[PDB]
Amino acid sequence: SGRGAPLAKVVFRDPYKYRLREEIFIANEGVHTGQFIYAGKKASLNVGNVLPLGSVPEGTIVSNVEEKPGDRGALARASGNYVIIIGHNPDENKTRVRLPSGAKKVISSDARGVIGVIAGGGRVDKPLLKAGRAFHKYRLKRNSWPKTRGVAMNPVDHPHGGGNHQHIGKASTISRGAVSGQKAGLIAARRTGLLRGSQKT
Amino acid sequence: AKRTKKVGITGKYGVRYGSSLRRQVKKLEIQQHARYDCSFCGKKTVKRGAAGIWTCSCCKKTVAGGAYTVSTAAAATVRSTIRRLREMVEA
Amino acid sequence: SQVFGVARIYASFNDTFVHVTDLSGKETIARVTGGMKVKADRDESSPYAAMLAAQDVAAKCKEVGITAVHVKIRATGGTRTKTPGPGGQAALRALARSGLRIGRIEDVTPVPSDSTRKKGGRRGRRL
Amino acid sequence: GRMHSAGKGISSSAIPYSRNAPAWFKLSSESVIEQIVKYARKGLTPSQIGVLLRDAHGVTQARVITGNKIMRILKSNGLAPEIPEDLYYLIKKAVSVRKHLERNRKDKDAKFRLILIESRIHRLARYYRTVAVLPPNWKYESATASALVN
Amino acid sequence: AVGKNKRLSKGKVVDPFTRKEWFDIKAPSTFENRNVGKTLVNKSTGLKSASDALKGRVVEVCLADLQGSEDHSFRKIKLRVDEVQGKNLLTNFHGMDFTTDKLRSMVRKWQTLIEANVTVKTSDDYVLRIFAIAFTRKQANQVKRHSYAQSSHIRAIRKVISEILTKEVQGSTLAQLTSKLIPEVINKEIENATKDIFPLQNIHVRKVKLLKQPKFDVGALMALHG
Amino acid sequence: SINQKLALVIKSGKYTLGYKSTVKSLRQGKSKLIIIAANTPVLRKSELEYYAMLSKTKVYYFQGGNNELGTAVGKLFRVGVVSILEAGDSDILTTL
Amino acid sequence: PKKRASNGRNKKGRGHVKPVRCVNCSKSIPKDKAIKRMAIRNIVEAAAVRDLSEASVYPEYALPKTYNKLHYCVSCAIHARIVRVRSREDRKNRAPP
Amino acid sequence: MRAKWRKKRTRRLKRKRRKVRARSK
RNA sequence: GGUGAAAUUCUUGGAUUUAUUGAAGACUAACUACUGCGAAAGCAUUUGCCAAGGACGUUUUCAUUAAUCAAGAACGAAAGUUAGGGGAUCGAAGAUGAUCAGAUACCGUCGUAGUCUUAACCAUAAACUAUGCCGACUAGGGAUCGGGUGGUGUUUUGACCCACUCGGCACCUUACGAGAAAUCAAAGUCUUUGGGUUCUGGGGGGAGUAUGGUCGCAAGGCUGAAACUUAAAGGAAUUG
Repeated sequence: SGRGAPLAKVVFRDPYKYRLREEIFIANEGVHTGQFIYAGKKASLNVGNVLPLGSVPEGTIVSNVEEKPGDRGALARASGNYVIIIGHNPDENKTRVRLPSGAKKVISSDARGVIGVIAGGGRVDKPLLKAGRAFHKYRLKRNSWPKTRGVAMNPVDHPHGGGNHQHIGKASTISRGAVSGQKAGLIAARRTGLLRGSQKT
Repeated sequence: AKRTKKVGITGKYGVRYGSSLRRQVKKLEIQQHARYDCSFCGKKTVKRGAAGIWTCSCCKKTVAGGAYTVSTAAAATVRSTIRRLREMVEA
Repeated sequence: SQVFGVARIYASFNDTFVHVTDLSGKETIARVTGGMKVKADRDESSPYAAMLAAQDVAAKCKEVGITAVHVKIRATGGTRTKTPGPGGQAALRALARSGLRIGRIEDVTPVPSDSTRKKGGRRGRRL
Repeated sequence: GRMHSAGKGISSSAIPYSRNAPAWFKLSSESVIEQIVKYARKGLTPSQIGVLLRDAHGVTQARVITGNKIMRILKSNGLAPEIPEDLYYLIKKAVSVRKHLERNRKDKDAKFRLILIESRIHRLARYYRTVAVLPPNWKYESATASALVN
Repeated sequence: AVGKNKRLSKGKVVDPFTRKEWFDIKAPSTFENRNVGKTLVNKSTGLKSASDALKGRVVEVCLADLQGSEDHSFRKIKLRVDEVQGKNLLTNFHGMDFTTDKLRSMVRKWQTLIEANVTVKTSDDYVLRIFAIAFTRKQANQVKRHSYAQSSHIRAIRKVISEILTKEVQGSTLAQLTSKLIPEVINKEIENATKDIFPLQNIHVRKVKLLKQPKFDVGALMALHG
Repeated sequence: SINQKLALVIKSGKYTLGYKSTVKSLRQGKSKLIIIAANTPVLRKSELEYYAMLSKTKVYYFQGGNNELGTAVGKLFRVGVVSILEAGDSDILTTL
Repeated sequence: PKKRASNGRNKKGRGHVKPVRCVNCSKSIPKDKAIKRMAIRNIVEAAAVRDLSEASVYPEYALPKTYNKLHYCVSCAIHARIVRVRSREDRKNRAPP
Repeated sequence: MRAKWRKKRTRRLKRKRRKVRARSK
């Protein structure tokens, strides 16, 4: 509930006492029931396996990458999202990766990850026709819907409120030194307007 | 007989919601209520449960996949790539 | 016996560069162009301006300790002309007549395989 | 010229003026029928029987030695195919192009080629329904043609 | 122009060559001539070093100068400074390429052009890309005015060239490959095998360039300089 | 082409399609060859192999699924394993 | 009326010919229609040959050559005197000068 | 006037007759 | 830097130029031709996989199954549209510097949509050979692409060389012939008018416009008049 991507319950075997230990994963596409999942430093390069980032070639596509070795998953956990692997730095024990947002990072080679692309992709390309379908979406997320506009309020409630017309009256762009109660609008905006051109990332 | 000429499944939504948004929804609903192949047993009995969960009644097997189809174009590319890298690096 | 450097001559229309470097190419020794010997823009590509410039790099090179140089003649290249400008031959002539020995000569314009698009449009410069 | 192209080649065989068996042929006519029947017993089509019999044995052509055409010998013995042999090969080639298109949906030339082949299939099956070798109402349906060949 | 400078600065002298010195370049031992030239650098101040600037600058030479004959004057060699020893530098093989003039003269029209490139790793863990070129030649007593080749011919020629190149590059070290390029041996290999397919002229190894290098081991380098 | 050899066996010789008919054939020693679909599950494929080890019969792995093996034998339904009992006029047993 | 039997180009048995760009005015003209010449010249011009030989640090150094192939559109071919208007009978001639 | 630009003018004219008439319809 | 010459612009806070290194997108030079393939639009780096095709060879098989087509359908440059991705170059719009009587143009520098890919629309062009398709016949000469036959030709049947043949892309000479001519081996075998067949035109404008349909999200595509006006518009050559 509340999570776009499906989960997968993989059950490993306790290596120090006689019992089973079930773990909750986030499924990657193609992972079906009954599949064997191998996790370690010497696992194969197949979809569903957990390998360190330094044990895969360039161009590998991974998911649920931990940003320090042992966090248990940080970086690609939404639906349809993945992480690309650009290069290796043997002399510093680091690996360069591309994140969903388009940013580059350097993280330890011992950081783990799962191979593939998170399941349940294409979710946000089907419209929500009705206010009812947004009502039930956030009913299992949290209390953030409906949203009232600041400019439809009185000045006692929001910085934007008030006036014989609905208008702001001051620039919507707000400084990063602003205090609580002032940050409403575009906080620390580097630009504004319709985005024309190349991203220039 | 052909009951609707172009509204098809989306006819339930009435005159509501504009034509562009009803064409868009029609494309994906037809994908999520179809039946696919269970490659493990050849039968065409793969339906959708929740989003991303594809179930077949014959085997009681479930396969993770897209929100509206079994396989997306992005996953397939990764599948072929991994076959190439694995079959290229094991040398 | 002979101390060798390299002389790069960029003979373009609208200007000409004459500058010498070490054999490795990381340290420059003397640079002087045609635009620091004339007072009108249309003359920056003339043989005379290139000739005066080459005599200055000949001056500085001798006083740094060089007695011979290879030659690398270039034009703009790429999507541009790919033909030597007017001042290339004057510069090479001037270096020789300044008592600075000459080794190998080579043309190093960047030829683009097949390239990005060329400016001017589909109908070209209508003039 | 060609039915579905601009080719105008004139290549073809030229059978001898003489309708009599060559003087150097000695093995009997009934012996040759034994070759035909045992070859069809292992699947070879009428065209293949003749080739294998021309460049391994001396049979210039069955019509001159045995007295009947290869096909007419086969049907008398009961080896006649279910559908004529030239139709069988046009269908077999339509199955291959269709199977190729299911995988490559951007192959706009294989689509066009498939239109030409299926057009040849219909023009020919009509000839066969008139002379009553195929039963009337025989129809080449794409979804089911795979069964016919195999 | 002289007097067209608008503003010198965005706001409102020491002679450089009084603080430099000359080092002496040394080639690897695979070549006969060990001296190639000299080069400059600023002297080692307290906060900077000469070594950190002398490393990695590449010097382009001619194999004719390193072998003593100007018949070998259409190839070029590149060398990379790997270690600074006193006042003289020590360099190592880096690549090889034809001169622009030589390559263009080979490409005349009325003849097909065959190329082949192979990526192989030598026995001492270098990675190389070797390029090859060839042409087809008008035969004696030929009346036809052009000497083209069918694509069936070109594909076979490109298969033979690739395999001789892989064979001759792997199984040998980078120094051995260098000593093997000088006599132009590989050309004779290619033609002796391609002769039965189509007569060719101007078989050459156009260029060789390094893609990766193994972990530096000083002792290995000294073997080519002692 | 394997398919052309299958067709001649179906027309001339005799065969048994389906899993349960195959195990009965192997047990009685009748089987001459068995042909397994590519996507027969791993457990069942193993069970067929062990039987064939005891009866000393050959195993050929077809390059296709149930649907493809069925159309190869010319049946509109899907066949997962076929066992040859008499070769008829085909050279399947002594070839491949 | 029809002026040339080749339509001013060299396309027969071909639908399309990809284009190139003129070297003077930067305009696209199909490859088979463009006027094409080869300009090969010693790198060191004739008047400078003596000085360079006297300056060479070698004996018997062969002068390198520069090669390039030039494409002109019709407008820039007429102007640069590469081709010139030609009479009726004299248009059919193919043999170079 | 050039045949090409006459075609363009007529097209821009029709586009406007197509929207003035849409007021009544 | 830029031009015929210049100005805007960038530059002592180091531009232009030199070296080493890396990222991204596009493109596929020279070889490249009176050469190749495809129904046309079109197609040029290496290799693997999938299916397809012409010509040639054939003492293989069927035996008239054929030719051309109203309606109907597949593909269909560029620009254009809808949604993701990519976005290096060039660049409708836009902004600027200069010329000019004006310059909201040509020239110089920026620059969004576009350019490229996936999914889906459009259905257009000087989409030209301004030349419909199938068949037979009629003049001379050489060069070239594929296949086949003869020459144990010659170099060391692969490459060439000579003769012949079939199928192509074309080319040179000529007029028995055609044409108003320009020209044409088809545009010939048509007043000595008949091999089979499909499509279109009837002086120039109004007009590919109005209106009615039908297709398209839109731009628009296909079908397509009338009143009125007018003695000329037009094709190829000749002398100025």
